[PDB]
Amino acid sequence: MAALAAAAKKVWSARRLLVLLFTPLALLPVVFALPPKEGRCLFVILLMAVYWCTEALPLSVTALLPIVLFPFMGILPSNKVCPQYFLDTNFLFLSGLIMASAIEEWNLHRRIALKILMLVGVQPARLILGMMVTTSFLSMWLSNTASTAMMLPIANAILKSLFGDSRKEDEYRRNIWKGFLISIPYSASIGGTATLTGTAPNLILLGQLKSFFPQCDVVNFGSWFIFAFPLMLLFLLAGWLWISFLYGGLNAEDRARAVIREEYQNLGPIKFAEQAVFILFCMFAILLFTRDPKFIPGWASLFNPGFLSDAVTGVAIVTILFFFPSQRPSLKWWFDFKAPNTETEPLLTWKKAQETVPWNIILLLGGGFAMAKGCEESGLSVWIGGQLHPLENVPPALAVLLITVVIAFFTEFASNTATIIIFLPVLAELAIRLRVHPLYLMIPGTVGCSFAFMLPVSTPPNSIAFASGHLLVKDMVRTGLLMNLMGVLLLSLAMNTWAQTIFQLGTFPDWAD
Amino acid sequence: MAALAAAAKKVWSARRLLVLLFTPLALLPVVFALPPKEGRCLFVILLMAVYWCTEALPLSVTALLPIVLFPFMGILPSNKVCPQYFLDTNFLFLSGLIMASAIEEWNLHRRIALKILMLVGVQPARLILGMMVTTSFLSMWLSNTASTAMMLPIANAILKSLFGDSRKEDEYRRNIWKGFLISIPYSASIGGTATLTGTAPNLILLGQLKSFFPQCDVVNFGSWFIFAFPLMLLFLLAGWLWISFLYGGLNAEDRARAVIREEYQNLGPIKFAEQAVFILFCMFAILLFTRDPKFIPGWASLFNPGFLSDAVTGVAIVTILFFFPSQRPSLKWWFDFKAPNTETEPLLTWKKAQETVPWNIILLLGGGFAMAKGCEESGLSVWIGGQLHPLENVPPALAVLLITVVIAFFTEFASNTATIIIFLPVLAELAIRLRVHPLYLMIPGTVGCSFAFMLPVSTPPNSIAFASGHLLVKDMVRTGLLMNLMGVLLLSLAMNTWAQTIFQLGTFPDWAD
Ligand SMILES: CC(C)CCC[C@@H](C)[C@H]1CC[C@H]2[C@@H]3CC=C4C[C@@H](O)CC[C@]4(C)[C@H]3CC[C@]12C
Ligand SMILES: CC(C)CCC[C@@H](C)[C@H]1CC[C@H]2[C@@H]3CC=C4C[C@@H](O)CC[C@]4(C)[C@H]3CC[C@]12C
Ligand SMILES: CC(C)CCC[C@@H](C)[C@H]1CC[C@H]2[C@@H]3CC=C4C[C@@H](O)CC[C@]4(C)[C@H]3CC[C@]12C
Ligand SMILES: CC(C)CCC[C@@H](C)[C@H]1CC[C@H]2[C@@H]3CC=C4C[C@@H](O)CC[C@]4(C)[C@H]3CC[C@]12C
Ligand SMILES: CC(C)CCC[C@@H](C)[C@H]1CC[C@H]2[C@@H]3CC=C4C[C@@H](O)CC[C@]4(C)[C@H]3CC[C@]12C
Ligand SMILES: CC(C)CCC[C@@H](C)[C@H]1CC[C@H]2[C@@H]3CC=C4C[C@@H](O)CC[C@]4(C)[C@H]3CC[C@]12C
Ligand SMILES: CC(C)CCC[C@@H](C)[C@H]1CC[C@H]2[C@@H]3CC=C4C[C@@H](O)CC[C@]4(C)[C@H]3CC[C@]12C
Ligand SMILES: CC(C)CCC[C@@H](C)[C@H]1CC[C@H]2[C@@H]3CC=C4C[C@@H](O)CC[C@]4(C)[C@H]3CC[C@]12C
Ligand SMILES: CCCCCCCCCCCCCC
Ligand SMILES: CCCCCCCCCCCCCC
Ligand SMILES: CCCCCCCCCCCCCC
Ligand SMILES: CCCCCCCCCCCCCC
Ligand SMILES: CCCCCCCCCCCCCC
Ligand SMILES: CCCCCCCCCCCCCC
Ligand SMILES: O=C(O)CCC(=O)C(=O)O
Ligand SMILES: O=C(O)CCC(=O)C(=O)O
Ligand code: NA
Ligand code: NA
Repeated sequence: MAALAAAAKKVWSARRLLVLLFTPLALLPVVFALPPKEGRCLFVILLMAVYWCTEALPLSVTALLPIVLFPFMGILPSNKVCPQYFLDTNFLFLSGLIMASAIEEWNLHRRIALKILMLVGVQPARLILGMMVTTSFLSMWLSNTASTAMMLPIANAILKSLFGDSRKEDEYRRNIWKGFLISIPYSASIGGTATLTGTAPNLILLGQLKSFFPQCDVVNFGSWFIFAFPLMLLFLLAGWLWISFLYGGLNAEDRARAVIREEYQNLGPIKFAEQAVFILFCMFAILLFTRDPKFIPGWASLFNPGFLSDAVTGVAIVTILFFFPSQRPSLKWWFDFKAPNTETEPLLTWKKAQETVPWNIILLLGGGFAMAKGCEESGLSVWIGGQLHPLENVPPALAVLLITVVIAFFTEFASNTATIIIFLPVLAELAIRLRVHPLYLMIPGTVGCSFAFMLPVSTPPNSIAFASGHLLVKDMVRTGLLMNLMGVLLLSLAMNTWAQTIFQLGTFPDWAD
Repeated sequence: MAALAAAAKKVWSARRLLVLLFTPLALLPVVFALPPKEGRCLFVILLMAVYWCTEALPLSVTALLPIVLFPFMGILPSNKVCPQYFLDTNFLFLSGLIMASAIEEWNLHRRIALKILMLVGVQPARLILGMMVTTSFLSMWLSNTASTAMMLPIANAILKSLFGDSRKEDEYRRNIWKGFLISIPYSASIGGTATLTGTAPNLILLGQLKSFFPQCDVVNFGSWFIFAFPLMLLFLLAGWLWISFLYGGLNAEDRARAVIREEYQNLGPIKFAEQAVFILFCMFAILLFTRDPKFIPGWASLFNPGFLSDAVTGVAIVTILFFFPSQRPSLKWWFDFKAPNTETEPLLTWKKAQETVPWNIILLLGGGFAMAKGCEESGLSVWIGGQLHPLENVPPALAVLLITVVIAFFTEFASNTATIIIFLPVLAELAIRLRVHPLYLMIPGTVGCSFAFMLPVSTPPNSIAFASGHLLVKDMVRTGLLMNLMGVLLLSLAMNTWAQTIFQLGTFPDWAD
């Protein structure tokens, strides 16, 4: 029956067009079953979810679907849905991306990575720790994909230098290779959750909060950092121990140290541009953290309340990158008339920034925000909350555990951003129905959607690591089961112990009722 | 006194930083003179105008200044100013840019250009006409910069083929060269005004109308086209006659025909992707035109009023480019099990679109819209209208003439988009003060800001043409004086004769009072 296999291959080869054409027909009964506006909004949301999961269209292109569907269906006029795509959360994201582009332009990230690798050591467990701490720190500010793609060649070079009764020794070599190659994407995913700009789903949560709960303002850069950074550190430590036990065995060292010092020296001396970019990045982080950390007064109290935000601070800081000189200025240049008068190069030109900023992710976040606005305005949120009646008796902690497990095992097959975009309105409505703080369910879902460790399709970093060829699918699956379990447990601990104090989750807020 | 010249050169070399640092100090008295909110808004507007004119910052970076300045100054909170950057006008612009990227990806624009050049002829006056008609048609959908940059090499090749008592013949050769090289940017600038998506200032007018006059909806793709296309044709004819008289003398022909047929044949046969892109472009134009042309009922009357717009149609049409196959589909492929199962290439991937869309111009338009919103909300518009009291006795036609002349002679030194962004609120307030329709002053300013012909700095197409080296500054100045005069006269004629019927300019609208 080779004809069946041939037909299956033909169907799989044209899977994108088939899914694209047949998803609206399959979702058509949703419109008929539900009330008109809510049914049409749910149809749009489900269509976009299926398109994102199956990759029938580019993620940015699928994110543009509200623009078409909401006005034709009467859910939302164009002049309303279109500006949801540049809410201030997207400007915070854009400022973070511009700062990351400036950092990568001058190889500051590589210098920091190599310095940390020098500091931690060369011993095998110490080396997996070094790699994990480097990737998690660089994923806090750069994207997970960029951090993984930059750190993988360094790991490959170090492993080649290290490895440049035979069955035993070869087994240990291969296990060390697999451990090094699997510790990078996991640490990138873990570290992306520590900051709002670290990964897109955090900004999805921030932007969709404005639509579902416009009066909520307790989630900002400082509060999210003080909540997630200890959780990120605990999860990174647990993952490092798990990987070192599983794979790491918990003159080669000299060779690895030599290759690390080669790659650090190849960067040359620290340029003035690198120092300026680092100082601007430190100012960026400090001013984002200290604007309104909610436990001590911030510098936003010196201005009009309700006017400033993290986006304004980010844009103001990244504006300096476009005019600050990349060469060391000197007052003698004015006095010396014989010096050349070539115009100085700024720290970042707009050409490089534009060619390095992922505008697709910006449009994806905008599509998520517009879908949240359409769900709120069409009344689909009220209908969803009405449908969540049988779950109103679930204990809140058990509810957190179940939603975290469901989102973690659903993000293993789809993009984290799309997963959180689809699942966040459900979490908000469930929290409203459960007489509990909306953040108490929304934050764990946002954090857990980034807990994608089992499959190459789960996150782009996983695919980049799998492209190396030293990792099997079974290896990532068996590591990711326990990674997901530890992440779920630690997320529940964080949500029940110190998120309560940070976000005032103990009482139902006035803006949620 | 060579020290003075040396110091002047030092100052000019560091002009960007000097302007950037000293403009706020020079504009500081504006805050003190005016009332607080209006003074701060005017300070922001003047700072952005100076930065745009002097190029102290990249245009997109300067467009981000409202994000910083309005919240710190209390003019507008971040959650309000940031979404002004993705009003639906920017999505119409983005759809136009994506369609232009799809057109340029498959060399459809080059095929159309070469076909038109074949059709018009090879005779010198006929050849300047051909060039002008090609560049003006391609500037209607592509950007002026892109059209000029694509059409200049073709003109260079044709001139080289043509030229590949000696003083007389050399004079005629040089004049023909100058005429061909000057007819391209002028025609690109003229043709950019025919459509809303042809050039950014039209979209600036459309977006700022939403802020100044939210209830105005008579300006759309169809109405703007039926207003500007006859005006564009008349101005193109006048410019062609002027250039042919000034420079064109109003076996070389065989050689030029041979090189044109070489460059047409080098494109190969018409691909299926080219045909699909052309059909999608025709659908794009027709559906934009027929949505609500205001003289015959459109297809928007079949849906909810006030929900659809040109942006929705544009996004819906350009969405097809991202999944429609670039190769001819066949039903035999399913039946033939031995055919390869390689996935088909879409007409446009998001990678190419992202690397070809000018996101800087999108951010510039957004900055213009945000500045318009800040001017309206801060009360600066009311103050400006109060300051325009002595001009209330000027006849409306004379007012149109004066504003067109002022804007035309001001855009000769700065970007058209920045010029229209700065001048449009003044035009709206002057129209309000003058008891006349706001469009009667706003449209001529928007059209005339694109009438930049005298200097290389006026428009990027002028700079690209000047980079060839065959054009002198005096040549462009002497051509552009009469080009500007004819443009002003034709714009006044259009505003006083047939714009009145198209836009109902004869009476003060209810949404303006
Ligand atoms: C697109 C894929 C992956 C998901 C499944 C989509 C389709 C098959 C699903 C989604 C929602 C479903 C509908 C949900 C509710 C009802 C109401 C009742 O009359 C039972 C059938 C009916 C009408 C379902 C029919 C099947 C349905 C339309
Ligand atoms: C500018 C940064 C990067 C480096 C300089 C030092 C930092 C730590 C300084 C600069 C400005 C300072 C703020 C200025 C004003 C206030 C308001 C006051 O009621 C509480 C302290 C607070 C909020 C300060 C905190 C510390 C602060 C943020
Ligand atoms: C702050 C106010 C008062 C004065 C500003 C002076 C600025 C414009 C001056 C001071 C020092 C100068 C720099 C000194 C040296 C060089 C190296 C050479 O390649 C020329 C450009 C460059 C990079 C100069 C650019 C202009 C510069 C930055
Ligand atoms: C990696 C593992 C071992 C660490 C996390 C352990 C988990 C299962 C533990 C640690 C902290 C615990 C929570 C601490 C406090 C409360 C509040 C109480 O009123 C109900 C139980 C609840 C909600 C606990 C649920 C279980 C919990 C989340
Ligand atoms: C930046 C360059 C190109 C344009 C000129 C900017 C400066 C020099 C201009 C712009 C607006 C001007 C002010 C406009 C109005 C007044 C009120 C009155 O008291 C006269 C002086 C004063 C206070 C002017 C001082 C000079 C001023 C601040
Ligand atoms: C789809 C396009 C590109 C090609 C097909 C032909 C075009 C010209 C057709 C397709 C749909 C048509 C529209 C369908 C419905 C209406 C409403 C009616 O009250 C007036 C005519 C009007 C507004 C039609 C005008 C012509 C139209 C736009
Ligand atoms: C409309 C519904 C019912 C059926 C859709 C069938 C689609 C998916 C089929 C029909 C024709 C097919 C194409 C036929 C031939 C080729 C050339 C070869 O390189 C394989 C891919 C490609 C480009 C196929 C892609 C898939 C395709 C477009
Ligand atoms: C290239 C040149 C020759 C063509 C344009 C000529 C200009 C100067 C002419 C042609 C049409 C004319 C307008 C036609 C109608 C009116 C309405 C009338 O109540 C006042 C004069 C006014 C407003 C005219 C002003 C001058 C005008 C704009
Ligand atoms: C090709 C991707 C978009 C498909 C949109 C289909 C919309 C169908 C709507 C059906 C329900 C409303 C009928 C009036
Ligand atoms: C009740 C008013 C709206 C009726 C039509 C709703 C469905 C419109 C679907 C349009 C699809 C357009 C795809 C490009
Ligand atoms: C030895 C290093 C000397 C130079 C240190 C300062 C580098 C540039 C810092 C720029 C900071 C800008 C803040 C707005
Ligand atoms: C570097 C570009 C931005 C400069 C902004 C300067 C703002 C100054 C405001 C002064 C008036 C208000 C004082 C309270
Ligand atoms: C009256 C309330 C506001 C007072 C301050 C206004 C000026 C603020 C200027 C901030 C400049 C920031 C540059 C990054
Ligand atoms: C000889 C040419 C045969 C093919 C003509 C059609 C090309 C593709 C047209 C696609 C139109 C899509 C409309 C949504
Ligand atoms: O945004 C990132 O850091 C990349 C990872 C991500 O969000 C995804 O998997 O979609
Ligand atoms: O948008 C264009 O077509 C380019 C020309 C323009 O707008 C400008 O000169 O700024
Ligand atoms: Na990251
Ligand atoms: Na154009």
